Amino acid sequence: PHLVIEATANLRLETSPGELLEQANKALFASGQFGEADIKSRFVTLEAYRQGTAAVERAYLHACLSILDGRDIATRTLLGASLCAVLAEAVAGGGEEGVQVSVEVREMERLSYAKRVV
Amino acid sequence: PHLVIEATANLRLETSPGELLEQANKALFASGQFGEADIKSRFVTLEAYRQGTAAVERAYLHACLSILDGRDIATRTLLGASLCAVLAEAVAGGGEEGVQVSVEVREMERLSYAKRVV
Amino acid sequence: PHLVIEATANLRLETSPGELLEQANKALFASGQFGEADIKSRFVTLEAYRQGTAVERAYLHACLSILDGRDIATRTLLGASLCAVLAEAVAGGGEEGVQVSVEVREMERLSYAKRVV
Amino acid sequence: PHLVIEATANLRLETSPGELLEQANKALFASGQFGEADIKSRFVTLEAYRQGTAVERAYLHACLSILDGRDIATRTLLGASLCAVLAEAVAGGGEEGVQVSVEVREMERLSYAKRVV
Amino acid sequence: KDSPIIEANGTLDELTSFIGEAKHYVDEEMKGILEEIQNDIYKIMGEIGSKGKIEGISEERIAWLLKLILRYMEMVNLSFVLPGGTLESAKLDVCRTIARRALRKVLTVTREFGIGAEAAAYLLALSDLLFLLARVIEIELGKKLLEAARAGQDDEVRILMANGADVNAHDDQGSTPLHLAAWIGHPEIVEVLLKHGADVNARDTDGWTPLHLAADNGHLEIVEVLLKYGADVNAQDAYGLTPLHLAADRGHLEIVEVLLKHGADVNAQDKFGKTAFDISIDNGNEDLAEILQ
Amino acid sequence: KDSPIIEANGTLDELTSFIGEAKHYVDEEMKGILEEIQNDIYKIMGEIGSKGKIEGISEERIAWLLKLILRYMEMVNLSFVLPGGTLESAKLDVCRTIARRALRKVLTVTREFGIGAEAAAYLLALSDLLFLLARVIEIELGKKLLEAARAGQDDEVRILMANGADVNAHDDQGSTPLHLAAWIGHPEIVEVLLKHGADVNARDTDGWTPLHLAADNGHLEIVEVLLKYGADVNAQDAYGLTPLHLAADRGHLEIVEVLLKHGADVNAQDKFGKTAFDISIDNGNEDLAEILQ
Repeated sequence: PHLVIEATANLRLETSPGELLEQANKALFASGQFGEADIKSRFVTLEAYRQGTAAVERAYLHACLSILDGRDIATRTLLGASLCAVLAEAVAGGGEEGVQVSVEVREMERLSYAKRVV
Repeated sequence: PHLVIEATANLRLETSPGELLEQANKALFASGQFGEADIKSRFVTLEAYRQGTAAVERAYLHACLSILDGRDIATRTLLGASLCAVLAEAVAGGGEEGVQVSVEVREMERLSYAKRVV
Repeated sequence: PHLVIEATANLRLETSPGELLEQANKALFASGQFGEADIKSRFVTLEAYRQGTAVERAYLHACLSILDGRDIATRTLLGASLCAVLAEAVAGGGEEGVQVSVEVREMERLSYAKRVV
Repeated sequence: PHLVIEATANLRLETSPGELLEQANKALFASGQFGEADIKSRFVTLEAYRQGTAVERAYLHACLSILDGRDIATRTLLGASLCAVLAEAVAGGGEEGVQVSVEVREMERLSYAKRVV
Repeated sequence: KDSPIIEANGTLDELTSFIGEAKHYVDEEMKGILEEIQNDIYKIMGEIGSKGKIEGISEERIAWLLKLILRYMEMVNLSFVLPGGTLESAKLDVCRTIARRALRKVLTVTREFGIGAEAAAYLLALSDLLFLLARVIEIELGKKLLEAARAGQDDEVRILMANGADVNAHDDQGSTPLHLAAWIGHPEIVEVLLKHGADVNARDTDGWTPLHLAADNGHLEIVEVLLKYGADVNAQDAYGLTPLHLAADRGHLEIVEVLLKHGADVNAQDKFGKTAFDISIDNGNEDLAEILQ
Repeated sequence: KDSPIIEANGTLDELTSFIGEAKHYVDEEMKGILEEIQNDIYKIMGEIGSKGKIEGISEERIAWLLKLILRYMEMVNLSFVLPGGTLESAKLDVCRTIARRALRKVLTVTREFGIGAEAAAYLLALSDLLFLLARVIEIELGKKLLEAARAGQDDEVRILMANGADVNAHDDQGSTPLHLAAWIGHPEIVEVLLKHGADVNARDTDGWTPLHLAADNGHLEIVEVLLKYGADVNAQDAYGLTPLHLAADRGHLEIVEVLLKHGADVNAQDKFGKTAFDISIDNGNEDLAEILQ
């Protein structure tokens, strides 16, 4: 699976981007759904961003988990909640108000999926 | 909702990335579909890019709007058209020809979607 | 079509990201599924990444986004085509084999917006 | 497969029952439907029999039992094939023409039991 | 034994049978390629017939097709043409259409059973390769007809077109078998090509028609023939020259006479400003100047 | 006029056309057989098109196929082969696959209309007969290539192989066209067969390769060629003899020299315990014993 975590530049974490990615990968592996070596995650800092239309400064954290199709709703729902726990705990602050943390889980088409090892 | 705007480095805008994101958020809020504080957008400049295979200088501008499912085709279509108009106006030029401006609108699975507030 | 290629910073290519994008666009155009001028790709180097939890590891993943209307054979062939091109472009990275993968997804045509400025 | 051949005692054969069974097994194997070692046939002479109610009459009938999974053409062809072998094996018997017939039936595969001792 | 499975296998069986025929009309390279394809088709049938229980063709087989496609793709530079330009290419076009029917059957199985997607992609790539192979064959007969015309072999020329070679094929320089006969000086070849639809006014990369070639090189008999079949006596090349300006400058008076009889304009100016008459004057050719005025 | 009926008839009609083509590529016997089949297919269409109102083929027609099948079945002794080994057999493989498509259509009609079961059995047997007939043709081209090699005709062998003959076909004795060229003594042939893929180390029923044959029969030129294309200079037959043991025992010194230069082991023992050197000693051959030690 592939996980992307995006945070606003003004968002303060309790840990490094690397530690968050490691914790996220552990949370994913602990599901029993994934092989350890197959979990690929990356973290991006957002420098050009806007939340809403008001002048208030805001911070946010968003992730999307990409998996091959075949898992049910409870699994996808639990994976989302699981990552949210990991992400939310890593947030120290940022902006003038509470930080929104969200996770999507989406499915890739298995049939058209291509993979090689080099 | 989440909006991503990607522009080639050789693409010239009439306004700053910030102004475009603000205008984009206003365009989304004006739809009546969204809470003001929930609209989260970011802008990315692309440094490594190619359009086509011909040795011609080209610039492009693309956005993808991600929303939770539940809106009809007219709404998604209008949202796309709305953003494309905003983005198109912000384009000054780039490359040796016309600049392609496009917008995708996609739906996120509501049932598996997870959110936290820190 | 919109193609995004993401590689770990520790991943070594045989060619430059630019050359890879050109090859990818050629692979797409050679499918006969696309207009030449419409094929838009970008490449990104990942600086903050982890693979697994235990190790020096590199990876390469691409996502091809197309308007809906193509069948399974077409999407499957497009994925395999790109994966072959990308896989061959990998010179190394990490202390073990490099995973190279491609996904193909469809965009909703009806809500799709486009203009040329 | 299991093939049974029953003939009236007054029925005259061109060859011995043994030859008939070997030819029958070859005819079955030639279908390409069966393993050589799988084909089991036996021949029986009927000593107590009547045909009709009015006469010296002979008859020859076989029943082929196979596991289900074959189509109509296969079962039909197997029957016709066996009838050809069987018909040619008849030299006479009774005071009239000899009826030669073959039925093909299917055994339920799921409940079928087999071992080799 | 669900019908989609049986029909897919049956159609693939039909496909490899036609391929088995086609490989007897192709060269050694294509023959070997088709045999590997027959092996892949068999491999695919193993997967389909077993409902995905048996592994089918590998991604390397798809890439194998793609490499061949990339090779032959750069050899093909299509206008639209009708299937079966040559007897040999017809065999491949037939295989192509069967392969497409095979694809539809296998794709149906994939949609209903969730297996064979790689095989379907393979068959899709196969159809593309088969298309190219047919076109390459037609291009190659084209090149052999060009060779015949350049060599001056009147029988080869008739034979090549009888077997499907395009009389309007052209080399990298834009010259068709008709330009080649006009330049070299083989009237019999010029004639049979015109007879079977060669474009008497085709332009090469220098803007020249077969008439410019014949007029410039003193080929009087060919000039007459080209005009009979509708050559544009006043066709201008890239620089504005007509076959008359070329015949004039070379001093080919008998050709000048023929050109003028068919409406050649002695007063036409090229892009430099020179007319055929002014040229006879610049070269000091008193007799030509008499013919051109 | 229900579709299953129309499609069954149309497909059988399509089948007859391919048969009509194929019978122009076969000998008089198979031609006559195919014509009888065309009549049967027409007879079958009569039954289907009339929904069983018109009688179809009789049981004698099914038996008629079966007799031909039994005859040709003993001529066919399959490894797996690709469809269309020869141009001629390809034509029948095409008819075979079409016949199977015809069968599927008729089976559909039978299930829905309750008619044509005998016709379906006939068509099933037909596809089996067509398979065999195609294989027999390939076997026969095989046999003609064996003859060509035995005769020593370099043109025949190229022609037979060009038309699809199996370069590795063999006779009842296991000898391939390559063994025949090595045994008879035609250097031109042993070379062209190797060139077209003959297995240089194929074994006949005595365990012999073409090199064993050449070494034993004094064919010096043949030995040189076989080794160049990868013959196993130390291959042992059923009795443990190498080509060196055979050349030594026959006193063929020039061959012994060639074999030794390519790594033949003079100290190898056959199953009796004899080495090539000990043999030169047993025969009192002072010159052979020298080259072997």
